[PDB]
Amino acid sequence: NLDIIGKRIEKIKQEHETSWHYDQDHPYKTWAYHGSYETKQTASSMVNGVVRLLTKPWDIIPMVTQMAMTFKEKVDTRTQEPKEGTKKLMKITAEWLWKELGKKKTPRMCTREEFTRKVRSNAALGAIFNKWKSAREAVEDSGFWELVDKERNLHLEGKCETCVYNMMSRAIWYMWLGARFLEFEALGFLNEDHWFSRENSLSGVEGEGLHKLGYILRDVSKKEGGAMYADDTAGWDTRITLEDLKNEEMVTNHMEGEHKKLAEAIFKLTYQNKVVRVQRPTTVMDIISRRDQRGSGQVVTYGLNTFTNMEAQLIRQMEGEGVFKSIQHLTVTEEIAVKNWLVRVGRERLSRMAISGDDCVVKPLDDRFASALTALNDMGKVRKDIQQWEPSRGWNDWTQVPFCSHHFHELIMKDGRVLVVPCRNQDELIGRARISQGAGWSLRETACLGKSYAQMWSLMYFHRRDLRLAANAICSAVPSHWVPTSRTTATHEWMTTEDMLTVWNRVWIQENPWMEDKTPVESWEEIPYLGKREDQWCGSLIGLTSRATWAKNIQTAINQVRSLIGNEEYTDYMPSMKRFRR
Ligand SMILES: [Zn+2]
Ligand SMILES: [Zn+2]
Repeated sequence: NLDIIGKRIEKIKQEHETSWHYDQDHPYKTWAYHGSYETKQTASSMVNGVVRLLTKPWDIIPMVTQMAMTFKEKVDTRTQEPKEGTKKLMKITAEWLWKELGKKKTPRMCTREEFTRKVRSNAALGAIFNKWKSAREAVEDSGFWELVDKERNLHLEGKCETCVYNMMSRAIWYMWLGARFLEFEALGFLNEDHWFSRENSLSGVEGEGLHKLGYILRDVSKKEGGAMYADDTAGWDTRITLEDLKNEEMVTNHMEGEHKKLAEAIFKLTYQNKVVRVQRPTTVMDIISRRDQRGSGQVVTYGLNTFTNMEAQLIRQMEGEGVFKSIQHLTVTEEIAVKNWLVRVGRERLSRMAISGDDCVVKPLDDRFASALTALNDMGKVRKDIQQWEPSRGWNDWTQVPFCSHHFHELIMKDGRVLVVPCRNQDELIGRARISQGAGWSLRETACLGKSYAQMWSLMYFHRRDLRLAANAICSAVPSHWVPTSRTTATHEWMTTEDMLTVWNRVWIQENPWMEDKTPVESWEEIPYLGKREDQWCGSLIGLTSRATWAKNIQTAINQVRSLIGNEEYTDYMPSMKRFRR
């Protein structure tokens, strides 16, 4: 308690000693509340004008246009501690899982040099701006690294001063850039060294890319077993128990020297005890604390979510196979049985899953899994939009399963070769490309973001008639040599000035392990579309009058955007499609 958090709290109180007070009408029940001080301040969504001018039919589609307008009453909730039988299953499974992930990997510290390179190439690290302006600036100063050096030696002493969360179905907890360095130094290896790649973790998909997820779901479908289950959890981050945080900390058992101590300190001082500043309009700054729930950097959060999800789903599979009978207490021979299951079939049962953070697909041995709910509910991983004791509804067709906000189609090329392609409702794809994050964007920067969306559509969504046409239009409207950009950077093969047909061939043919015949595709016309009815089912405007006018008059929209940007070198990509090829 206050021995671990006091120092952080005391230090803040003293920077606002002119403002402190224990407000008696604080809303917190489940958070520990400490005090309050004086502040005043808030980045809403802006429209990308290049993308919107080239998608005019969508100006009248509420699903597109509403996306651009506009539970912190779930962050204030508590989870009960699991039963003793549940706690035993989780500790045995976690122990075994860290050993498996470790067999072919070596834990290691990430470097100033690696972190400095991350900020300089614009990753979304989720830090606060104060003493320096940007993230770039503070990285190029030595005073910073003294603050870092100071906090670091405090961590080795088992103490914390400056590692505080700032709060803001999402809630991003920004930390100061220094606190993010020390997290990245201790636990960056999980992401940097691909601990959750498919090859290493068997259930994981870290770094696989959207062009491989469909093929991975089809490979899971090839296994003998029951339906495919894809239950979402209601607010996963809010349901992470202190027992979860302690089984995650067992990765430190594979570490040594300084690393082991630095990683134990992140787990002990920042994760298993947390200090958070919240704004309350009633504008005060509330200093609250608690022990449980997820608050890490977004990237370490991904890896630990994947780990704990993999653990939860193996246990649900154990329950369906009848490996154990009660969660109240594990007998001694029930333990031996669980350990024996893990050693005997654990790796085969991991290969039956696809897991991305809080998101999962499981093809269990059979449909007993559907009603195996006691361990899952008792671990606090309660399923979204279904009654707590109602059996899961599984999918019988891999092409209908949802995963990472997508579904996957089987698409046969004119030469008989088989693509497995990602897809989602086209309104969602167009509404997102029409949004820019943050203010102060030049026309040039707005255009380069449009071009990033266009190249992603050509690579991932080429099979949607409206997106191949809009992607060609945007790339015709933006100067040919201008480089695609993004402010919060899966694998991103569309982020290049290389020719998109050359990239398409590399991604879908050359480097695609499910394609035996490596014959290159010579033109965009060899590359197929979904059937027209399927394209409509997934939101195409093909067949509407608005869409026909747009398509027919596309050169006029392209010319409007070229005139705004000015006298630059442009390419006409529209003749890459049959209907504009004269
Ligand atoms: Zn600290
Ligand atoms: Zn679709």
